Amino acid sequence: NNYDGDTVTFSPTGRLFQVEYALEAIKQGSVTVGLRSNTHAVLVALKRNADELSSYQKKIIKCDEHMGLSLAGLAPDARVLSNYLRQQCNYSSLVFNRKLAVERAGHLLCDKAQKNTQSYGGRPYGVGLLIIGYDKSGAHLLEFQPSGNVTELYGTAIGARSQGAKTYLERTLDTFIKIDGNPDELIKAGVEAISQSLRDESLTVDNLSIAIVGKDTPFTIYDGEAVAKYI
Amino acid sequence: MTDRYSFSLTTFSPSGKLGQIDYALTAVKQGVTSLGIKATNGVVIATEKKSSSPLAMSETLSKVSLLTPDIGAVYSGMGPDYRVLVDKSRKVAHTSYKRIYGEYPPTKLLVSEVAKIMQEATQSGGVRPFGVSLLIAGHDEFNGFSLYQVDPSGSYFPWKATAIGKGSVAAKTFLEKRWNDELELEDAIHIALLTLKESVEGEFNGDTIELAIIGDENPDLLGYTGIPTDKGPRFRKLTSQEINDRLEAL
Amino acid sequence: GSRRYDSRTTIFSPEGRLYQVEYALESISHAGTAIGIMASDGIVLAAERKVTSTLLEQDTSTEKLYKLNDKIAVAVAGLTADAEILINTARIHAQNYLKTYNEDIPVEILVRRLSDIKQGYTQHGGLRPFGVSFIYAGYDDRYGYQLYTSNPSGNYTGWKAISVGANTSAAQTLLQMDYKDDMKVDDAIELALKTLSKTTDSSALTYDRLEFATIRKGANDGEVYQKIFKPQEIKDILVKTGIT
Amino acid sequence: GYDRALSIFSPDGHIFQVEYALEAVKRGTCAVGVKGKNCVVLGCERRSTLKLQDTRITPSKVSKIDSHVVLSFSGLNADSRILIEKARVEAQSHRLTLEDPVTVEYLTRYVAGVQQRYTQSGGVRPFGVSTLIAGFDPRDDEPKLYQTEPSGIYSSWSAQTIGRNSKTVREFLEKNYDRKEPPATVEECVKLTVRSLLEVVQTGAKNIEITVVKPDSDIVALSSEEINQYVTQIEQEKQE
Amino acid sequence: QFNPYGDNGGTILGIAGEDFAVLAGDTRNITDYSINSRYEPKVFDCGDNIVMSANGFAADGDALVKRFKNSVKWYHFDHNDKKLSINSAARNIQHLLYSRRFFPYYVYNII
Amino acid sequence: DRGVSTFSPEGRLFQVEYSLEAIKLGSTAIGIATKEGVVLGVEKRATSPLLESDSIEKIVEIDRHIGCAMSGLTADARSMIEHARTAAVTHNLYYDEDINVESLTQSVCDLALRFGELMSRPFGVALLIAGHDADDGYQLFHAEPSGTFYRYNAKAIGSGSEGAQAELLNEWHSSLTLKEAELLVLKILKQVMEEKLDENNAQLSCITKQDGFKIYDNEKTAELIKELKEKEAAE
Amino acid sequence: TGYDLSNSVFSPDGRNFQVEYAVKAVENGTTSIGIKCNDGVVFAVEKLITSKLLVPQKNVKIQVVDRHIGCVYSGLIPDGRHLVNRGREEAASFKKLYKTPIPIPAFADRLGQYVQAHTLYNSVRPFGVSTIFGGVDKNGAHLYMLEPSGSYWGYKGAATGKGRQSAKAELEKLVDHHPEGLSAREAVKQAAKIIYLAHEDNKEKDFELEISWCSLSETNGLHKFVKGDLLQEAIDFAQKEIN
Amino acid sequence: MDIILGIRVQDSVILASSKAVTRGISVLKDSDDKTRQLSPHTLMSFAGEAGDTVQFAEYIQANIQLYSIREDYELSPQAVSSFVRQELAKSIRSRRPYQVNVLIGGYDKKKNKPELYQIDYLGTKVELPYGAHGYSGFYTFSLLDHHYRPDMTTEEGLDLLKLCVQELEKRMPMDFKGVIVKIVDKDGIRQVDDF
Amino acid sequence: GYDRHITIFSPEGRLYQVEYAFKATNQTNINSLAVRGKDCTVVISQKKVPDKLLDPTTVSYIFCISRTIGMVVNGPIPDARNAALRAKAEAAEFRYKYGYDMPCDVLAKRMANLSQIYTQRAYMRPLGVILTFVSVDEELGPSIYKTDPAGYYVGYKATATGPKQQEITTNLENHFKKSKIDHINEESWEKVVEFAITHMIDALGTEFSKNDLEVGVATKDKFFTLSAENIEERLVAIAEQ
Ligand SMILES: [Cl-]
Repeated sequence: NNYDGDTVTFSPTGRLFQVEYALEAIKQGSVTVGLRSNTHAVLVALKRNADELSSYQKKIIKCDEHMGLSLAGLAPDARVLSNYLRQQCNYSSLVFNRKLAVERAGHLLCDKAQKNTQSYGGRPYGVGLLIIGYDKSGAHLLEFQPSGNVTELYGTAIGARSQGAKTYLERTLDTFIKIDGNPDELIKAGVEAISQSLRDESLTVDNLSIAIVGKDTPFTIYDGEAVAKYI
Repeated sequence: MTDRYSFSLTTFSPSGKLGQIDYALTAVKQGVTSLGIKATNGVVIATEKKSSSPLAMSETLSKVSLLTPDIGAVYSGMGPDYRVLVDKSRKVAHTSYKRIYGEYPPTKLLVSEVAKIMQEATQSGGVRPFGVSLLIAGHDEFNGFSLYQVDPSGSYFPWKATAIGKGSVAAKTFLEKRWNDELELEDAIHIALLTLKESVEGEFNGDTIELAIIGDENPDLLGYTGIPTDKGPRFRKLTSQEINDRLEAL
Repeated sequence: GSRRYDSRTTIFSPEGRLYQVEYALESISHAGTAIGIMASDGIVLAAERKVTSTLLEQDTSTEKLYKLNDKIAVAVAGLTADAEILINTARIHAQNYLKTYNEDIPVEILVRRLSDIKQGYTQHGGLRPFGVSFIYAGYDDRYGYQLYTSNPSGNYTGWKAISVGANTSAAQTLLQMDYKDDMKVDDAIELALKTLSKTTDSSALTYDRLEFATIRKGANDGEVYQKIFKPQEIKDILVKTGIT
Repeated sequence: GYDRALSIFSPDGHIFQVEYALEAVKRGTCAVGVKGKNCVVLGCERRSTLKLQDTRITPSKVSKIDSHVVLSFSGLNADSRILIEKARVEAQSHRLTLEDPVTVEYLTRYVAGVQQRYTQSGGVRPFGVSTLIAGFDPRDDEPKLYQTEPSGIYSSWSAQTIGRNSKTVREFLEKNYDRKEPPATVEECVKLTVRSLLEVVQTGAKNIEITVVKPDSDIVALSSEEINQYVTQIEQEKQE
Repeated sequence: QFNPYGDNGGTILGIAGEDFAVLAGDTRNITDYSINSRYEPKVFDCGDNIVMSANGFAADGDALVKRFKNSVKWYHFDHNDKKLSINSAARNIQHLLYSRRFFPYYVYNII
Repeated sequence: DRGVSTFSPEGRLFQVEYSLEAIKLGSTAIGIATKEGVVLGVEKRATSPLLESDSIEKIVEIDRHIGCAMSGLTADARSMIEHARTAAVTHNLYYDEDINVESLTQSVCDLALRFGELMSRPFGVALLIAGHDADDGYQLFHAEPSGTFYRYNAKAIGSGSEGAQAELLNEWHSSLTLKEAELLVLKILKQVMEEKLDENNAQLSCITKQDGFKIYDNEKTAELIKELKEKEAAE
Repeated sequence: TGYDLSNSVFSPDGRNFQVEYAVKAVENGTTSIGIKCNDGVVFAVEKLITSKLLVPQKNVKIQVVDRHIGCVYSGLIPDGRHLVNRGREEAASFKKLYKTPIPIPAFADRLGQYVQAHTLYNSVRPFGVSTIFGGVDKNGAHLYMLEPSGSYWGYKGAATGKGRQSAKAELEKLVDHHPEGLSAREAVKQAAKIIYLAHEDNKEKDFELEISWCSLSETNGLHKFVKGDLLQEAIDFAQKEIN
Repeated sequence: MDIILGIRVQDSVILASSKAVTRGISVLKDSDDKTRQLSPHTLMSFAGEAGDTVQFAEYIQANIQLYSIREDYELSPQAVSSFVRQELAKSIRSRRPYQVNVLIGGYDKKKNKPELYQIDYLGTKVELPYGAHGYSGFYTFSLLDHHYRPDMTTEEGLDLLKLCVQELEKRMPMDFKGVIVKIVDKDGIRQVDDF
Repeated sequence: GYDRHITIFSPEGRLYQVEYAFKATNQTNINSLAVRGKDCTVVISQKKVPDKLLDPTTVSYIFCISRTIGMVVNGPIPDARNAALRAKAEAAEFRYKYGYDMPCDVLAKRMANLSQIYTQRAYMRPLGVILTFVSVDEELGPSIYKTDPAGYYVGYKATATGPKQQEITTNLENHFKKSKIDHINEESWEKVVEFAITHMIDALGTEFSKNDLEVGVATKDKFFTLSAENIEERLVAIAEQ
């Protein structure tokens, strides 16, 4: 109200309204789902178009051979944060000959987002990210909020109507975690999860975007007729 | 962090007034009375040592300050603002003059340097004006004795005699009746003590009054002998005893 | 953050005026009147000190008329402290020009430089403008005798006769009435003092309430002399012109 | 440094500071530009509220940027000096690095770029100035006339006016200027320029300034008497 | 005085066929009259069907290869996984080398 | 007042949303992508008849294989074009090849959100970036001041955009010829323009693989206008 | 009014309302505690299980500084992480120059000055965390608690977050019933109990217990996480006491 | 470059400057004009290190031309020479000084007098009736000392200049490929196309 | 009304942010007292440990700035420690640069100048503390100098600070009105501490245990604080006469 003019101002109840408004931009964004087993991790994203003449905005970004994310909210902010991740993954490789741990990548994103919430002049990031990866401790899935909060999960979803997919994953928890050594069945579970967040529209060939990473699988993105198999 | 106040805090209002300068002048008005009188062979500056507590040692607080051996200063308004101005005024006398020309600046030019500092606080970013008016008395070879007033705006005027602060209006009237161009230094000191008594409520003695002069050279206060051209400072602060002696002939 | 307390000194009004420049001009309208009159054989500068006291040391005092170099002088209207900042800058520019080209700076070039500095404070920096209007009286071998004025906007113009400060409307009408092109310095001196005598807010115009200066080729042969009038000399010219 | 964003968008999609800068231009004295078949003429209003002025030394309204290009303006006078100075520096800088003088179009593009930069830079306000830039490109006999404004947009004009009561003189030019046959001579071009100012000026005395620019760096400013002869001839034809 | 350069010896050879290409190099690494290693690889697969070898001062050679491999990675990121053509890689390497025109990579390079 | 990079309660940047309003006031620009090329057309909208209309440059060359049309505060576009041209030529210097249309567009869009308290405000202009490369063929992008860019088969920006976009919705198909696209841009421009469309107040351009980016002559466009009038009178 | 809109502005009370509003964010957070024992310190924290999808034992909250200091906090988690990142820089530069690891009191002031610095200007926001931290140095065990204002003191026991009152009451009993002191292993058991008892204020969602400790005898003065059998033993002891 | 001469006569200044430019052991050009017009009535010839000469000359030219436009007025030869001297005196203590020696020949329209200034790369300025840089003075000054009068005509100045060039061509080891001669007077600057 | 938020003048010529910083000074509800002996300067302050969970040894508002200088603070502890750290740094720098120990009054002036800057520059807020510096100066002898948020400072014969400063001040005033000397005429510092405590008891009208007080003593060449047991010995002597 009087305490939402900038990010440097607490409300009387201890709330940061600019951060909460940035969180709101994620809810307006298109749905994206994340889930993993012990061998693989999968991203599934519903892409959004401007109209019938327009393309479908890309949702998934690669960060390294073993890591990448999906976005929901301001796409340019996802480009800035993904570019930062690319550099940090790359710094780890060039200096230490070491693939960057997914957990440490989350800690770096948290700290970068936090600086924008405590300083005058700047603004919080207006995007939520789902990071998947495979490192020395196996498969991982992270949820990033621009408040700075990063959370390691078995599965999750962000964007508009994401609550439907999240409930499904909460039921399916014991099933999909056990899908080891079977990439196609893990993607199926992700496609079935994101389907719980659809209304009016359905999953078409240029609508759906899927990514996967695993034990002997580099981070690869599937679009176009490559996802027709899963429709 | 960083000082993000890079904009002026003093600005012209629709009526053409610079509010912060006017308000600074109001702070000066509330301050304790101080005065200055110029004689033929000297200058005298004086003020009241308004002690905040009787437990406080008022000798440790110096309202009248030496700027150069031949220049002294006194104020009315905010004491801390005055203290830092004296520090800057002493330093600028060296950096912008003595280190260049090998001698102390004349009164008018040191005043000009102090004025410049106060003007900049009136225009520079993220600062308020100084809440003081200064009375600077001094002597130099080619201008003789002089007395200047400096205001929060940075304006400065030369005076034969004047007063600033609490009872300035009454004190300036008192000085207009008593001043002439034939006054000797002792006569000016006498008039200063008379004028200052009117604005003081409580005790009026050497311990509650601070008074200094710009007069003859003091070779006894130089600290060394052997150089004929160095004859000692013209600035001298009167002692508690020296004031009381002149209060019996009052 | 800090934005909350920013006055924003360098913005346009909806009418396309600069607020702070307009308010600074309002400030200057309360300042003591200063007059400049240009003649064929010299220039006059006359100015009124503001409500003085009997205890003010006049002979060592300077609030209105300042020397920029041997050929150029200025009359001030507004904040004296602001004016001295600018005056010292102008003195330096004149010396820089002299060091570079080994010739005295042309009057207009000095005026433009100061006017450009004033302009800067109206367009960038977020600082308040200088509350000063100048009258420049000078001589060079290109245009001869010249009068200029500059104000807080950084705009400057040339004049045959001009006033700044208080009662300029009344003062400009009186100058426009009695001024002629073939006029001489002694006549211009009389016009300047007569104009101040009629526009002054004081009861009477006396020597202690005036600063006066002339720039004359009345210097022995082809050269120019600046004369800042002493208190006694102002008192004499007041009697000569028949004001006291 | 002072970084405050002064020129910003409003809910309706307007940058008010840029629009208020145009109001400063509206206040400024009238300036007009007319290009003939082999010349361009720049006319400028001088407000007669200021007499006792020294016209020898008073800043003239038309400024030479180079020997072959000129610039006139309407708006804040102090602001215009900054644009002129920058333009003059760029003109010599171009001659120095490329060995050709600037084209009128290039010089205009630079000045307009400076004006634009001041509409989206922190801590600064827009120039309260619109300019008319005229001249002839090196080794070219085709006349050039351009206009700029505080927003930074620029364009070429067969004839154009800016400043106070520019709406009226533009009205005059739109009905009097024929594109198929522009003022064939210098006389006809100057006559049409003076006529257009006489719709707005008041007295045709020292209120009208005229500057004629011809090809190959041939630039001259007309005197009072020369202009006065145009003023005389125009009204004597009008009495009919 | 500190000498930032050294000589690790070695020799490399590239030959272009009609529809193939070879890049060969010995595996000996040396300083002065001593052998450091009898098998220290010198020719590298840099991705996108490109092979590179920077012969001369090994530290500068390793650094250049490392930076080009990195340049290939960022070419994919920035240009939608487009394959870096051999002519484009060559021009990119020119600019990598000329960054140090006044403190060079002391290597003769072949791709 | 309030921050320049402030979020609204709905999760949108105030300044970005306001710049979009300035673009709605701009003159109409239309792009149509086909397999024979991409056509770019604009409304010149001269404010007066004395303004020499051929000096209105709202269609611009970035490279031989990339063109660009603009709508809104067109003065803001100059630095964007300058950056685009530099990026295009610089990539050719570093990699001895043409730069991808998408990569060029992305480089332009990277400037968009570089504002705060960098430039003091977002750009007040939208761009239609049309071009051709070997990987993705003929492409048309819409570059906004939000930093977002969408690819389009056909797109209209400016004051008559939503009316034109509805028309482009019905008219566009994947088998359009270049000649058909040219007439289509002229048809829709004529529909949304205030003044009557002719060769002096409207401009056409195209980008083909063979000839690259070309702005059309007024004589060439005039014939396409006459061809349009006759084919509309034909039924 | 308007005194609460800007940081570093004194109200007519002499209060900095922006700091007091930061405390509200701390009070909103999960419960965290600290217990000073005979030859060391024990830290424990309540981790709310928002969903079944949270991977157990993965979202670690307690952080180590250097190798001998433990830090835990309640409130805005990112703010706490930022403070620990600074803490680590401070501890590194101390050791770099002076060789010895940073003493706990010395470390406490480094954080204290940094947090206090964020109450001096309107261009920064105060920290939305209260931090409990400590460890073992040459002079023995130390426990500290640091508020948004920059205020900190030494403690026998400390608690913050939504269930701080409940926790404090439990800590006060231990101080009274053990004047001679508490062992490191006892302190771990008690820490588990207190977090379980303090969970009544966050009883809607179930939680995950996380404990760490530095002890001269049990961990050689190094910070370690309580894991496996010792953690389960503490959970069992805690569950027995609530029933 | 090599030889630059200057002579001030009654009503004009005459500057003579060699035409040769040498790279290594080869003469690349034999028609080079080692001069720049600073203003309509001011000419500057130059000689020194390769590159620096032209860069400096053109930099000065740009500054004087900028001044001319700003003030709509031509600076006096004296004023221009003082500006040039300052730039060189500034330059000599720079990281990399400009190694250029100049002669400035100008006609002062105010005083109706020709003026010749000689300035070396250190910023050493002198007004002279005739001047030279490098070794040129060693051969020529004896002739100029003997034959020079201040009331000489332009034609007599050219004849004395021919005698100087002939002496240079006889006793200098280097072939400087003749000289380009230019005259600076009240009517401006012009080149003598046959010399 | 933004003249109340930052340090600029109000129409009355007042700085409200400075005045409100003075009010923050009493937020701790602690009273301090300083007196001078022949060879020593004693400072005492109330100690209040309201929470049983606190380590009482770490609760302190008395600071050892240098070997010779001690400082007691009236105000919130974050600002107190801010001032303490700065004073320590300044005292150390002074010794390094000028080759002798920083005098008590010089440090007071320096800290006062820093405080003045916060009253003039907008971006810096005043510290809500009153700093009382004590030493036995090698030139001036026993010394008490006190700094406040206005940038004001002055020397004292004795002084008091806190919510009930006026009661303590008058009590001390009345004693020095009797004795007619500027100090406590006593040889040992132990008896000067006993005087300080006795007169605080009389002025406040409260009894003190060993844990209710905090004492600092300055002698020639060192300043030190007393332990609880040292204070107990002091309290026993007071009760036994
Ligand atoms: Cl200091």
